[PDB]
Amino acid sequence: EQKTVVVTTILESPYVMMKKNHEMLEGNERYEGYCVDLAAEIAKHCGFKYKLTIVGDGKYGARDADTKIWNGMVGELVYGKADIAIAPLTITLVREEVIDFSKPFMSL
Amino acid sequence: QRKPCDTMKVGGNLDSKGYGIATPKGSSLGTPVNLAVLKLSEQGVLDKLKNKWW
Amino acid sequence: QRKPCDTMKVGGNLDSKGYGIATPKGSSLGTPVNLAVLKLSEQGVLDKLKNKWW
Repeated sequence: EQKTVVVTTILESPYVMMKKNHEMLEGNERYEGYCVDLAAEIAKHCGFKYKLTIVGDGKYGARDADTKIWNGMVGELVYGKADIAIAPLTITLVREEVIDFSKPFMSL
Repeated sequence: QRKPCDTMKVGGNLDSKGYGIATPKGSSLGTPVNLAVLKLSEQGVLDKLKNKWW
Repeated sequence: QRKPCDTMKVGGNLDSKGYGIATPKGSSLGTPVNLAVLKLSEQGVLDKLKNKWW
């Protein structure tokens, strides 16, 4: 009946900031920032339960050579470490063909 | 703005691009969060977040 | 850049937006038009026409 999901985000200091009690908090409490409170507002409207996590590769990362197999942050979605991404990440067809994207939230 | 103020922009920026949320193919979560993002996009709550974080 | 050359830009772009070809709601040709747009984009003709005119 109950269901939960894992979320990917990144510690870019404008978007996510490490709260001083960084020794032992969980990702749902470790963090604050534009991505964090945007995610909180989205979960306020959509109601689903989730947990925030950093990208395990900790980076954007490249295509695998010739295969174009994914970096950490996309593979964690496609390969089920996470199910949603809420991050400063550029929209492009070379990504859109592989995974869906929301309406953009900012233009830059 | 993070001192020292020893860095500056030059040029009129290069391009225009979007940032958005993403979701793997076939995941049921996609459109029900996309509608919430659409809500925020039309309600403008994002301006509060921009103020708070820049 | 036109002959009078007596005016100029100041500052950068204020925002970003885009154009799209438009038709009444549900116009059945609209999806063929979207395909034509996609092919002319992939063919780079959006440069070709601009490269002729500007």
